[PDB]
Amino acid sequence: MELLQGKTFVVMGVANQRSIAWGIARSLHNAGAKLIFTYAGERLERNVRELADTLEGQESLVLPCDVTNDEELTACFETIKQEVGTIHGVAHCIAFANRDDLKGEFVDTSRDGFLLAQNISAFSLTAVAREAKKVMTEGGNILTLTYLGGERVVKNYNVMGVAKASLEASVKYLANDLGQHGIRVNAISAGPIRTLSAKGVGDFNSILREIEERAPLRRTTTQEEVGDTAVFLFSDLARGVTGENIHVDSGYHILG
Amino acid sequence: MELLQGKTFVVMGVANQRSIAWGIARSLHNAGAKLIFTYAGERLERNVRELADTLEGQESLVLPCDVTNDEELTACFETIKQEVGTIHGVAHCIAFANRDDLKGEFVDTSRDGFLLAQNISAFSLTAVAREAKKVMTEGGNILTLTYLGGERVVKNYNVMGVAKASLEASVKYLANDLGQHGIRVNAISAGPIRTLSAKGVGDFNSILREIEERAPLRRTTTQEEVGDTAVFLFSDLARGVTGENIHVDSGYHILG
Amino acid sequence: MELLQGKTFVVMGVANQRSIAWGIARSLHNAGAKLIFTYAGERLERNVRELADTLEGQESLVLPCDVTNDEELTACFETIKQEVGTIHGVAHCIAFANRDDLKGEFVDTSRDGFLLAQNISAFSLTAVAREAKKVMTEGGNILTLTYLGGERVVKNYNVMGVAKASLEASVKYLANDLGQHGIRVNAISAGPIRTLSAKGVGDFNSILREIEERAPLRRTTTQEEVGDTAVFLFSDLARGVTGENIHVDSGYHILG
Amino acid sequence: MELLQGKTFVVMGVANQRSIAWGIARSLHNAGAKLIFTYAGERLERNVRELADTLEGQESLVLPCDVTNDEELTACFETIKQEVGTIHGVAHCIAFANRDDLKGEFVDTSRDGFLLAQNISAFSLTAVAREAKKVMTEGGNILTLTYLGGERVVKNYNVMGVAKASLEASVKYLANDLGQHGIRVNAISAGPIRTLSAKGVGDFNSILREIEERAPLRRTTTQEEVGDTAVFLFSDLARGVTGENIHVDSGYHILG
Ligand SMILES: NC(=O)c1ccc[n+]([C@@H]2O[C@H](COP(=O)([O-])OP(=O)(O)OC[C@H]3O[C@@H](n4cnc5c(N)ncnc54)[C@H](O)[C@@H]3O)[C@@H](O)[C@H]2O)c1
Ligand SMILES: NC(=O)c1ccc[n+]([C@@H]2O[C@H](COP(=O)([O-])OP(=O)(O)OC[C@H]3O[C@@H](n4cnc5c(N)ncnc54)[C@H](O)[C@@H]3O)[C@@H](O)[C@H]2O)c1
Ligand SMILES: NC(=O)c1ccc[n+]([C@@H]2O[C@H](COP(=O)([O-])OP(=O)(O)OC[C@H]3O[C@@H](n4cnc5c(N)ncnc54)[C@H](O)[C@@H]3O)[C@@H](O)[C@H]2O)c1
Ligand SMILES: NC(=O)c1ccc[n+]([C@@H]2O[C@H](COP(=O)([O-])OP(=O)(O)OC[C@H]3O[C@@H](n4cnc5c(N)ncnc54)[C@H](O)[C@@H]3O)[C@@H](O)[C@H]2O)c1
Ligand SMILES: Oc1cc(Cl)ccc1Oc1ccc(Cl)cc1Cl
Ligand SMILES: Oc1cc(Cl)ccc1Oc1ccc(Cl)cc1Cl
Ligand SMILES: Oc1cc(Cl)ccc1Oc1ccc(Cl)cc1Cl
Ligand SMILES: Oc1cc(Cl)ccc1Oc1ccc(Cl)cc1Cl
Repeated sequence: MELLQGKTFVVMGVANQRSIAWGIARSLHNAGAKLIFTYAGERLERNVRELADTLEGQESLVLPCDVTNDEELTACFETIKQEVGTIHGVAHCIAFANRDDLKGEFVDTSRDGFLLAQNISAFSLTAVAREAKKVMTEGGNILTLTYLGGERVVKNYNVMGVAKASLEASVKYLANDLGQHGIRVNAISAGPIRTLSAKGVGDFNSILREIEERAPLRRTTTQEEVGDTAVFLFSDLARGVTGENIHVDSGYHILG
Repeated sequence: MELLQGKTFVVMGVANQRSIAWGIARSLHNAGAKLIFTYAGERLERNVRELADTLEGQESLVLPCDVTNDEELTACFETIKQEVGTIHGVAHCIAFANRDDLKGEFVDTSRDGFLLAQNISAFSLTAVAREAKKVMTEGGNILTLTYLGGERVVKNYNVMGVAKASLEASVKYLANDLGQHGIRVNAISAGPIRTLSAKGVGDFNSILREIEERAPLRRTTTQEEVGDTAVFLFSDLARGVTGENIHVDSGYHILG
Repeated sequence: MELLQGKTFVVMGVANQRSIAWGIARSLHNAGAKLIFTYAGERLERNVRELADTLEGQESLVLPCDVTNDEELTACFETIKQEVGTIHGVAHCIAFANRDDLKGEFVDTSRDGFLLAQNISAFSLTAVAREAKKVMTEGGNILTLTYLGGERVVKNYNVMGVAKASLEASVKYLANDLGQHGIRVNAISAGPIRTLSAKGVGDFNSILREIEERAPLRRTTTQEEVGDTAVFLFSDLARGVTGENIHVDSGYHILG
Repeated sequence: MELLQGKTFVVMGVANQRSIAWGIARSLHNAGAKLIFTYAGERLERNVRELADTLEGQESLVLPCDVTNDEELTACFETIKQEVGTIHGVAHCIAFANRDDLKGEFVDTSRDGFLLAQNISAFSLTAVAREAKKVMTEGGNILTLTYLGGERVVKNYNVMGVAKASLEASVKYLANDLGQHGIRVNAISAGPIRTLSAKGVGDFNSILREIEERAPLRRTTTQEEVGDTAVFLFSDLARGVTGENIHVDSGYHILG
């Protein structure tokens, strides 16, 4: 509860209280971290500011950052650098795909939808790392969130599965790049969690019940389980760990 | 010598006599197949045509097909359908990334370069499969070519490594989609081979020397070794094999 | 039907007409190979000789070979050397574990049952390779059979899953050893097939139904599909392929 | 710091203060854990008793446990049960192979050397878990240590690589078994560290220099980096993590 004392992290991707990013924010806060939040656009600004305010302590900086927009991304981290001076990591909790691509067969994925999913769900990690690198003057960790669907075929995940494969490969190439600067890059592969974006995946309740039935720990995962693993990865306990993908999924990933 | 007797395959991605696609074409021809060739633009028409000419026992069908162009892709396979009625598979031997992206550090990859590499090197397999599906009425195999860099970090591969991870995930999701229609989808992961596109990968002679020194078979791969593995995957011998990635790389992939 | 003309292979592990080894033998024969058969003990001798006699041509050499017995393993391959002088490959189709260890929880596996499974199902590949190397003076391929349960957790497989992990790792270390001598080592990972040994695995009809319902090709594998992939791996077509594990499982391995 | 307050762990495999198990013991101690130690035989008893003394005083429970000896192993955990009643985890840091089997080509591995390596380095995890299960009534975590050589071919590791493949598969099958009882099972894959047993692996200085040059973090790993990841896996922070293999190896595992 003082593992992250004296450290500041940027948390990207809070949309509401069910967001995995908000679970991460709570765990980081509870471990003593100061937090900077970024939100996608005006629609979500008050949700994020209100949640940030429920944390006790100094008021958290809350900034707009649409990761499809290089100008805004650059400006966002320039502001951060000037206002706080040093950060020790970034939690990248961002993905998007068109729902029409998610519903159809994968072979019917639109070109524009494929590239949009790649842009937001995979390339944005690299765009973010490029700007974050400048502010992580003492090193630290960059974290992203992935899903089993990026490693193997899971139903109704389709275009997002292929985007997560890009993301997981990006984690490795970024780790190899940034390690010499003392920056680690890792992923958490979370099991299914009911979030705002989970509605894009078909019959989510069958999926949850399947986890309960078959996963080794016989229960579904929580935002807090993901956040507590994020606490480890952002801490000095994980200083030897980079380019890794830790499954926080009740062991489901081992099943064949 | 007769494994592919009576079957016709579309080979995409011949550019010159060193192209892996040309090794695949020659092997398929040696196993009794008839071949159709597509070429990327006007600058390649004559060369692809000259090579296609040297296949005895058949006349040439050689068509323009820019896989970024949906109207042309659709028209190309409609022409194929009208000319031969049924094909039994497609060899997708196509990739591209900007030189400046391949030379820099991965973290400095441009957004447009990333999406361009994804479009041409990964999404195009899906775009091709969607059209090929219409002409593969007796089932068959769709093959693509990948590289170890899509699985693990290899030097000077960067944005292409991430595009190959995307391509390999696509192979799996497409296999899952098309299998019910009797269409298999597989990759060959080739070891380094001196081709036109190898010029964009830096220090290639030393990469080859590394294979020679360290690979289990103590030698570099050839276009013909890849071609002969394609013969298998396109044949009835591989009718139980789909969603697979066969390394044709002198064993190098097993090394830690 | 001439891929393997002029070549001689030792097929180990035929027990009856449903044995995967017998699928492999029929495919290799149809491809022009001469064959040598080994059998586990006196109880199987009749079956194996009867099956071998159904092959057109000169009656195949048939020899006892308990792979737990180093004296007999050595004598067997010395007899092979005196009878045919040179062989071009070996199909290792051998496994065993106590049926109590397959039933109970894996954590209740007995020490002697664990070591017995390792001895027969994993180490025997290496013991066989060491003798085969003496007779494979022109190079060739050594093949073994594995199962998805060596990679991920499959129900009831337990101690055999751990032995297959050991087997798959042995394939890689042997490939690295023997490649410099022109010897390739590969595995086929077969999907579930009703054989004599499949009686040891619980609810087998249920397993086959799941494959039929969920596998990309919507059907279960056959001994012939495995045999035809073995033809590839034993042929010159696969001369660039070593340390590989080819799944012949209707694509099931890709599912998450 | 208080992550493990009020919890007791069994540390197996301390030989001297360079032992990875000793790095683990120190980290657990610093996180507030109470520790029980086991030693292999009388040759190492003094080392282990004295090191245990520095952390726990002369109170400490220090017990003989040759993991090849089922009587002694059972007696060990029976003593733990009636001395402390409940434990919350076990660190299994035990491996052995004959030095001859580590130098010769893998194909020359002796049968009894192979089974010996499997017995001590892989089956012991299962035999330990079967006893630990009885005293882990509040749940917890079982940890083992593995090496990249269990996944891919690393030079001069041979029979131990195959034993680590078995160990890693055992982690998965054990996790699937014990999860329903609230017990997690995980591995740490450590990078090369100069320990007592590292002498078994040839030209170790060369291996270390390789890591320093090429690993993403450009430095070799330490016992403390491993211990601190162990603290995470034994803590409530990792309650969603089971059947996982975390590489603590400066990122080296991502490289191809
Ligand atoms: N929910 C699950 O079961 C699950 C499982 C595994 C991984 N994940 C991953 O976790 C991450 C967070 O998703 P979630 O489930 O918490 O849902 P969510 O809807 O709460 O979070 C998605 C976030 O992405 C943001 N985003 C989308 N487009 C953006 C853009 N252009 N610029 C900036 N931000 C943008 C949204 O504003 C939102 O905050 C995603 O990467 C998701 O794929 C989720
Ligand atoms: N050369 C190697 O060492 C190696 C190793 C592994 C994989 N590969 C892969 O093999 C495949 C073939 O590459 P190669 O080495 O034979 O090189 P190459 O340059 O001969 O072939 C690449 C082909 O892609 C085509 N292409 C590019 N953009 C296209 C577009 N818009 N539409 C249609 N075609 C387009 C080019 O015209 C060319 O024919 C690629 O996927 C490559 O990544 C190559
Ligand atoms: N049947 C399947 O669905 C399936 C799937 C994947 C892999 N496999 C593997 O295929 C291989 C062949 O099994 P199968 O299904 O054909 O069954 P099977 O019972 O027909 O063959 C197993 C063979 O192993 C032999 N064997 C056992 N102990 C031996 C010893 N001490 N010395 C020599 N030979 C010995 C038996 O005599 C028999 O010939 C095994 O490795 C098995 O694990 C089977
Ligand atoms: N040193 C490294 O670079 C490295 C890297 C990755 C993994 N590992 C693994 O870490 C673990 C600890 O090894 P280490 O490097 O600390 O060396 P070490 O020599 O300090 O520890 C190995 C321990 O195994 C014990 N052991 C051997 N046979 C035993 C038996 N019959 N019963 C009980 N205990 C027995 C020894 O007594 C010793 O305490 C091993 O599993 C090793 O394979 C080591
Ligand atoms: O990756 C996810 C995986 C699961 Cl099981 C549930 C939700 C996920 O998150 C998303 C899914 C689809 C879209 Cl459009 C956007 C996001 Cl954030
Ligand atoms: O994938 C490849 C791998 C290697 Cl080792 C060599 C060449 C390869 O092929 C390409 C590399 C870069 C670009 Cl721009 C396009 C292609 Cl086709
Ligand atoms: O590996 C196998 C996998 C499957 Cl699905 C079915 C049978 C298999 O083969 C065996 C299973 C158990 C034992 Cl005792 C011995 C063998 Cl040969
Ligand atoms: O697994 C290891 C990996 C490395 Cl790089 C170094 C030492 C290791 O540990 C061992 C190696 C050989 C033997 Cl005989 C026993 C053990 Cl404990």
